[PDB]
Amino acid sequence: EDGVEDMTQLEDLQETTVLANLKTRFERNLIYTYIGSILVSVNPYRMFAIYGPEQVQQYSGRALGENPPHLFAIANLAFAKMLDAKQNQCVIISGESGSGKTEATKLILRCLAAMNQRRDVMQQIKILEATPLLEAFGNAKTVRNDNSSRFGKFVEIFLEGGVICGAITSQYLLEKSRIVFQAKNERNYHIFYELLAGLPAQLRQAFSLQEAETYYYLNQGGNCEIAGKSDADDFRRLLAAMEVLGFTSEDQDSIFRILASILHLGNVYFEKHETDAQEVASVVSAREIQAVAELLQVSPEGLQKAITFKVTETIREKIFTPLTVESAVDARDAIAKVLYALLFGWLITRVNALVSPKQDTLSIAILDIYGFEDLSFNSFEQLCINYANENLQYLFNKIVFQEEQEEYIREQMDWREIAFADNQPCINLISLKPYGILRILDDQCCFPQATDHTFLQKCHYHHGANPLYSKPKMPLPEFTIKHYAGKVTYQVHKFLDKNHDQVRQDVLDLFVHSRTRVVAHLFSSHAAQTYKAHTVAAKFQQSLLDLVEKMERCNPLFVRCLKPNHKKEPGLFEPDVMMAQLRYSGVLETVRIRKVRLPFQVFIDRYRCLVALKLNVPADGDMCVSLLSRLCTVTPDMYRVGISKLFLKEHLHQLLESMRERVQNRAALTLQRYLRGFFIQRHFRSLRRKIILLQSRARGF
Amino acid sequence: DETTALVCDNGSGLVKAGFAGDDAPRAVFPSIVGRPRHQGVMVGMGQKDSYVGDEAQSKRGILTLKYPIEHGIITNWDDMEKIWHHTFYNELRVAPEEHPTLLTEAPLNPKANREKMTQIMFETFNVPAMYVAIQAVLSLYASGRTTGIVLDSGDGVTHNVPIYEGYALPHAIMRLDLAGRDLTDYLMKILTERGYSFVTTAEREIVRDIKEKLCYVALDFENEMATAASSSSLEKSYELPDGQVITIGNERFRCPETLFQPSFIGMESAGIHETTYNSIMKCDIDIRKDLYANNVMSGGTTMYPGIADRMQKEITALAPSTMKIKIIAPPERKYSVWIGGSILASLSTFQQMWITKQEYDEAGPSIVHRKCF
Amino acid sequence: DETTALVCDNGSGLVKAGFAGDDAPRAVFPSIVGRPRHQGVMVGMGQKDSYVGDEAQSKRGILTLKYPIEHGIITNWDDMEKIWHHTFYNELRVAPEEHPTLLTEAPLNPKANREKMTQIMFETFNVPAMYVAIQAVLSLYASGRTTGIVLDSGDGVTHNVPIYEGYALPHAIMRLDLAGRDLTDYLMKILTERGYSFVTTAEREIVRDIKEKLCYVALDFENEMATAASSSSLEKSYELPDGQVITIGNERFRCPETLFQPSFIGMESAGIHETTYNSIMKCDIDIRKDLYANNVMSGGTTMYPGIADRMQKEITALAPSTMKIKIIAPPERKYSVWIGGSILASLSTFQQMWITKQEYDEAGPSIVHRKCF
Amino acid sequence: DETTALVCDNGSGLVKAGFAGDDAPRAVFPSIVGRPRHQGVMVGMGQKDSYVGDEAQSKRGILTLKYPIEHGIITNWDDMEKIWHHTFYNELRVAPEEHPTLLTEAPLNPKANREKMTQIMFETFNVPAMYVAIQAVLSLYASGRTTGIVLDSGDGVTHNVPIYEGYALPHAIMRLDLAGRDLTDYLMKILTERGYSFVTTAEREIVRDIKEKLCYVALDFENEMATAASSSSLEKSYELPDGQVITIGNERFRCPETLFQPSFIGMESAGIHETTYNSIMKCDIDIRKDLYANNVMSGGTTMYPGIADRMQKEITALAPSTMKIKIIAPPERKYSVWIGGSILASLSTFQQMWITKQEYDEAGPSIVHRKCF
Amino acid sequence: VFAMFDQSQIQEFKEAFNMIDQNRDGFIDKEDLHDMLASLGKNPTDEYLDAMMNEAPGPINFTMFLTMFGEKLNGTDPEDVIRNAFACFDEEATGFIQEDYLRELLTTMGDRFTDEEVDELYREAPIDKKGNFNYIEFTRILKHGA
Ligand SMILES: Nc1ncnc2c1ncn2[C@@H]1O[C@H](COP(=O)(O)OP(=O)(O)O)[C@@H](O)[C@H]1O
Ligand SMILES: Nc1ncnc2c1ncn2[C@@H]1O[C@H](COP(=O)(O)OP(=O)(O)O)[C@@H](O)[C@H]1O
Ligand SMILES: Nc1ncnc2c1ncn2[C@@H]1O[C@H](COP(=O)(O)OP(=O)(O)O)[C@@H](O)[C@H]1O
Ligand SMILES: [Mg+2]
Repeated sequence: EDGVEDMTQLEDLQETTVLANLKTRFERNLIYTYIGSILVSVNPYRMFAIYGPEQVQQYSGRALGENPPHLFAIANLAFAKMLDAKQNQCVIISGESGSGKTEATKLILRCLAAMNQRRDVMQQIKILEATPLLEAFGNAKTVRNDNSSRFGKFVEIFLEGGVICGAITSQYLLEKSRIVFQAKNERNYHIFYELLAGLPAQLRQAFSLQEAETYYYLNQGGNCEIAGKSDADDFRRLLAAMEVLGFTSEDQDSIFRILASILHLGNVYFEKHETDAQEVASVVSAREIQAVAELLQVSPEGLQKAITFKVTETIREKIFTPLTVESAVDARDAIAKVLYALLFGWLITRVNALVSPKQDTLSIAILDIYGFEDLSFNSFEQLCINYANENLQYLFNKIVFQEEQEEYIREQMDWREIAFADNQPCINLISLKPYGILRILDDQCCFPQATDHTFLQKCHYHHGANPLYSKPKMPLPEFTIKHYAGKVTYQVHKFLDKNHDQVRQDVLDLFVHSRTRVVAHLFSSHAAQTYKAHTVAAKFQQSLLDLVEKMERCNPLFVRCLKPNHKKEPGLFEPDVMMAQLRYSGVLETVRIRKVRLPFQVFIDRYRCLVALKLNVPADGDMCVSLLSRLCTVTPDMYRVGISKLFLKEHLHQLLESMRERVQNRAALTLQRYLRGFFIQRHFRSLRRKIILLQSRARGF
Repeated sequence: DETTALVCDNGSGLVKAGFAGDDAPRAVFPSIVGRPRHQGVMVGMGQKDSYVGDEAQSKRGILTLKYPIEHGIITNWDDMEKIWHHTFYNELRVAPEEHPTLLTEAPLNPKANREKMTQIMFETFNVPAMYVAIQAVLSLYASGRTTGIVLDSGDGVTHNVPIYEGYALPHAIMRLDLAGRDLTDYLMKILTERGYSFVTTAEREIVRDIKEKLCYVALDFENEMATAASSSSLEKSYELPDGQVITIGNERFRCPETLFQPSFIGMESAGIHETTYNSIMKCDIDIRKDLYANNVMSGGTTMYPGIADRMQKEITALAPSTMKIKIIAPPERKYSVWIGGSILASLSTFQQMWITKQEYDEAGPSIVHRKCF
Repeated sequence: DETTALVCDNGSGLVKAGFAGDDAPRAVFPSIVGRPRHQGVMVGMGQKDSYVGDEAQSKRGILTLKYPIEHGIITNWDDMEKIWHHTFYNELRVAPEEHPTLLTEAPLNPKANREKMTQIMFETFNVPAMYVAIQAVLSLYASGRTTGIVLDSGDGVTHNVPIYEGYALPHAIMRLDLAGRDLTDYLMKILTERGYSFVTTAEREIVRDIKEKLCYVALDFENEMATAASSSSLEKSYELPDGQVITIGNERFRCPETLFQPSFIGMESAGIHETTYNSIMKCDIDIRKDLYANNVMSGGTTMYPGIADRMQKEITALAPSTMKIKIIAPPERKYSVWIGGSILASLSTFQQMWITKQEYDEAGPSIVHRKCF
Repeated sequence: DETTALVCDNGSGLVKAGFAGDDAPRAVFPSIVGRPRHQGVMVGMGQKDSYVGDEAQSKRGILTLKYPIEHGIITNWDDMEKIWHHTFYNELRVAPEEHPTLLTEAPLNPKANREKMTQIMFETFNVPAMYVAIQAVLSLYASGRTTGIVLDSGDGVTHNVPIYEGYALPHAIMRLDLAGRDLTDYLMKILTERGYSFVTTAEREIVRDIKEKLCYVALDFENEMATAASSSSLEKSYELPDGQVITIGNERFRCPETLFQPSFIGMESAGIHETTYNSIMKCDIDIRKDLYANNVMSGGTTMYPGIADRMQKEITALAPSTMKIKIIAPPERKYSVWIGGSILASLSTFQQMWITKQEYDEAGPSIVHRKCF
Repeated sequence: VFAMFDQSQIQEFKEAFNMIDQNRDGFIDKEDLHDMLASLGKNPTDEYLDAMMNEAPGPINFTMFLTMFGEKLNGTDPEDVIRNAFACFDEEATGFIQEDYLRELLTTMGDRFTDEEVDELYREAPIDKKGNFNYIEFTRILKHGA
């Protein structure tokens, strides 16, 4: 009931006021708030079957000024804008893990499918079935969530003349460092544990997978049973969906073979064994690599020479080089990461090809993206996540400033001159070409005799004078970057081991000649589709650039999601949690964009006493700007009051309020002394003017 | 605008080039300019009057082989310009005006060499930026180290450069003019003891191939001479390009020993082990410990089987008996300098140390003496 | 609000710091500021342009060692500020704005030294309170005594301070500029007699290590010179950092004898025994008895084996034959001053003798001359 | 029995000898021992297997030049014995057993050097008496003075000795190992910038001749570098012994500047002006006045035209602005030490300060440490 | 100041003063009033004479006399200032000030007044039923006279 749909119209905009408004609306069982172009949603933990097909006709765009703020208004807004400007656009779903992003995606897909009266007839267009599969491949347990999206899910819904066509799915920012490394109290991607829990026996005797609890790629977390809510039933339903997608049993068997090969490669160790002139490397146990070779249809000596020897090959000769232990570990990790990435790309490509729509058609975009992260201790993955969120926050700030500018121009022409300060310096601090932090890290990757301390020292040197950089006082292995969401302190522990994604051409050549068809096809396709680099940061930056280009090809308009207390309590929340989520989402920056915004009727009404405005019903033509000068001698700096009413700036506003309360204090003192004078003058009449006459009568007769 | 910078290790006898960021040179061919000498009789086949390295390798029998680079210094400038033009256009098929280029040089080379190299590579090919780097620092870059003495021994020069934690000691740099080409000439002069005569340039390169495929360095010289002239176990046979079989005896290992005994050619200098020890003893004591512990090799002419063991034995005999000598002999002694140059040119922090065209145009060619080394 | 006050004995050649109430200094490292001198060739390793004491110890071979404190007085103020910042942040990891600090000083040092020390430690580090204490009174505190003459002989100064029951005699304080660094320089100059040449700063510190590990003081000089140049029993060998073995003969004990015979360096002053006797004979007779009976030592340069016996013999030869001379030589001659400072800074009655920030701000830096000593 | 005592100034690179009482050395020749290295083919001309200085100068092309004296200390004793025998018999034609001999030495030389010198000159040549005198006191004798600092800079050592009215200050003697031979080596290493290669010993001596005949010291370095690389006015040409003409530019004056800037060779020491100023500031104030007023020079390597003016400018910049610096540059900087030795050996009051044969036989060689200096 | 004086009420001031401040230190006693009124004599009675005064203002002095006469009420309580002060809490032209509004204005801001003072106002304030006190008649009667 309590609408306050547009908080721009209030006297002042503060995070406290916004939090109070959201609390009031949540207590009113209202989730969505229509902040002009932007929308805000909160996870209710409450199953709301809002209406049904009728809501499209009930919450259409014809009465946006009176319609309640709802998520499904954008469904009609998209069509209304594309039918007018003749330009497709994109919609992003952003928010921290567990904020109902998948629920919002399902709701918007249902609304778009239900608006054309055709989905009932062509429901065979098999679109959303694989969402749990891409979830199991792309989600993993974090210290704050048991289901966290760790990849930039992208679903493209195609349209042609109002007819909903097929869809194309893609991944952008998958973190490859999770497969080999994982922090404490977290674990790897969910599907490894699902496979190990739902493993049938025939795979147990055939594939050596009896060490499901002692794999190095999995035991790193220290506790893999915290996710005990998941079980082998997830594996069974995953297999049911996998068969639904038209995959033969051979494809599933090959996928399990590759996953088992990756898990076995996780359990490979090296020894600092002596050699001709140095101590380089030696494989501890050959039975494990032999078993890897048996189930991969590839020579074992190929793997030995690809993970132990470095191949420098020219036209006239090919030279083998012994490798150090760290280099061998990096090569093994690169092999595992590239195998996992190729599996994901293959599955995404096949899913897209199954329901591939027509080409050269219209298209609406849905983007599932990361959330801003600030843990107790932060690592490389958090840095990449923060960089991506910084780029998206830059885009959001651009959109907000565009809306402010168009509103200002809609009021009067001449306020397009108002400027705006962006977060470009932070983006340059992160990844500018000459001396960016990621560029320094990439240089340190290949630089000889490098360690974490040297990288930290170089970062400290090159960014000492940067206002956003913050050198720690104590000699600590940390640094602090000022993001838009606040200060974040990273730890430089193990960055150099999270970037050595070097895959020499000999490994790809070995995997092309594999006897199995799927692996050979995947590596041949990878070599055919392939300028590039050889670090995780560089690939992440390339994918981020591709995503930014795809977004700028269309018009960005999206929605943010917030989360109440993470104890799964419906209808109850902590205001501090709201403040934290509001800071992390980035909607707080709108207040900074406001910089002024105050009305005119307030001046009309409650600013007349100062000169004791003699006249009544003042119009807009009343001497107003000079009025302040005649009462405070302040030069005309308010943008313009007029009818176009967003003029009063913050510090002058507080000065005016202080002056008002001071005037009220003086008026109250005057009233008090006036009442005291009246009381004493009553006292004066009483004791003589109505008593002496009575006494005259008493003495009289 | 991503543009990979070319790395062109134009050594003294072989040109090794490629793009930065690779793991091996894209193109390897001898730096030879060939010109026909006989008279052409067939009308039409008298137009190709100059063959660059590999083509001149294929047609040795009807033309003369001239090396533009003699003992490090660039003698014939037109031939070197032809080689650069070939390796830019006909070999990599990459326009040089869109890619920065990196070049290597001996430590104690003349200055007019650098000035003319910069002038040619800025005026002719119009390269946006270029840089000249000493070969030893690139060898250390490729070896993945920061301390130790680099013994870079190409076929034109053999020089030592002591480096400790990135700070070079320029007063301990020693350079010898004894290199692989002089070994080839000694092999030509020492093969006449068995009757084989090699006089022309093609026969000189046949002798070079013999040296590459048969020569080795022994641990002890007197013992191996006695063994050679006490049996036929060390004799090996080689087949000339006309099916004529030659046999080599004690000449197999007496060709590369002149590196340790340069009195065979008559030079007054000392062997490479002695120069390395003297270069160490020109450095500070705290420097000397790590220089002892971290000897490294590079260059083609250090690929003889048994070089590392003998030079280790000689350094250990020279150095005090309580120190540990460990000589690094990676299997990429050839084109280790190119691997180091590729690593160096791929660094994003290196972008500010180029020589931009504006800098050269405003300050002249002398800045190559200021921004290098 | 319990806050332990830091005690930072910034001596002339070594910085010994820690918290008050401990029994040994937390951090000990030389007070050296090192700067590289050669040219950097590896791109990236050219940023660390100043190494503080221990890091500069590790990298002697590529940089120059400069001592900010020369003969007690602070010469280079920026280097000393760097050393203080290092020992506060990178060594103890304790913010200096939350802990009071105690500093030591020679007795007869200039006054601008104290004024600038207070100004730096109040304006830069914003220490809540600081104090400057003479080293001899802290040595007496650490020795658990209240009478006697302190012979504090660091590597920058050697001074005597007679104290009787807590009342210092400021007219009997004698100070000599002959200390350990001059002994090291004499050892450098006297080692050339055998052919060993030490010129650089790193070689000077190698000589310092030789002095610490081999030198001793003999009871009789002529007898020991005859013994040394009559046999090889006193010869000892030392190993330089490159495995080169050196042999030392009569130079072993002729280095620390200049303390008793400062004419070797050419100084006109007298030995430490003579200065101690003259300082006693500048005091009252009743004072003189207890000063005779309670000689005490401190400072690093009094750790030579045999110093106590010889100085006892010399004082006994100087003093009247009926008095008892007893020289205290505790095994903590090094950082006895720090132990005394830690004892002094931990007293709860000392809380009122600090120099609070309000006092310095209202009266200026001159109060360091009023509240000290 | 009148017997003139021989004076044999056996310096580090040249031997200058003669009789006492003359005004110039009778014999001057380099101190080089040459040995042939090639193979003799003519039967009969294979007997002269060692050529002493001047003969080895005449036949540089077929033999190796070795200096017995390296940086002051006598390295090879047999070669030095051969040089002494030559300069006694084949050069002066005077039997050494009938004449006393006087020898010179660096100040801070080792002691075994003196002991072996006395042993050789008493046992082999059977000289009746000999004496070893420091070169600086002889330079002061020859200059006709009694005060001032001697800057004796040969080709093996450069040392300062402050003397005031005949009383030496042995604690202010400074010695540097930077001398003329290191200047020659720097010239060899710096001539490669123009393409001239000098590697052998004969080429090293050709470079030495170039240094003697062309090098000079400028007043200002930056101005002269700009002038050199702004015109061709400073370029001079030299003719090698085969008619090949070489041209020298800014290398003409950048060779002898390392005396004032010894960082070019990498030495950590300071220039000769700085060492002279520091040696003065190690002396007393009343001494300092006359040391300022009476600087004197000697040694060959101080004959560069313009050395006096620059060192005067540098001392004046270092010394207080009110004092008068007057540097004595007599035109006999070469063999001034010999003139002083001849004056000293001709004094009749010197007859009692020899080292007689009976004294050496009864007390052993150690008396050379007692009767000298 | 007395330079500008409203003689209509100066007579009231002088009467009240000469009845309160007389040729004595400043103390006001029953003796002065009783004498000046009925010094001739009245027989004593106690019908309503067991409680006379309980809220004495304070001490009196001739210097304080002149200062208070000049300052307190001489030509004060201007009608325009009265309208201004009373409307400062009001936007309506008619001056409807809700009685509760003034209740919190007096008992919540500035130095606090008591509900007894509010009643004192109400016992003499003409207020409509809804509680919107007006003050035009207040000013009229205050300025008119007694
Ligand atoms: N395997 C080998 N064994 C012996 N010598 C070799 C070998 N390979 C190359 N060389 C010698 O190295 C010389 C040059 O090799 P390299 O150092 O690669 O080129 P550059 O000297 O131009 O850098 C050739 O003259 C050749 O004689
Ligand atoms: N065991 C030792 N034997 C001889 N000399 C020593 C010994 N330990 C230290 N020294 C000398 O003491 C000097 C300084 O020591 P110390 O007094 O602890 O520092 P500071 O002089 O700064 O107070 C050093 O120069 C060193 O030469
Ligand atoms: N005219 C000159 N100009 C420059 N240098 C000279 C000249 N004459 C001699 N020298 C240098 O002086 C060095 C030795 O000269 P001298 O002092 O006479 O002999 P010694 O050093 O043995 O006493 C030689 O190495 C030579 O380079
Ligand atoms: Mg090479």
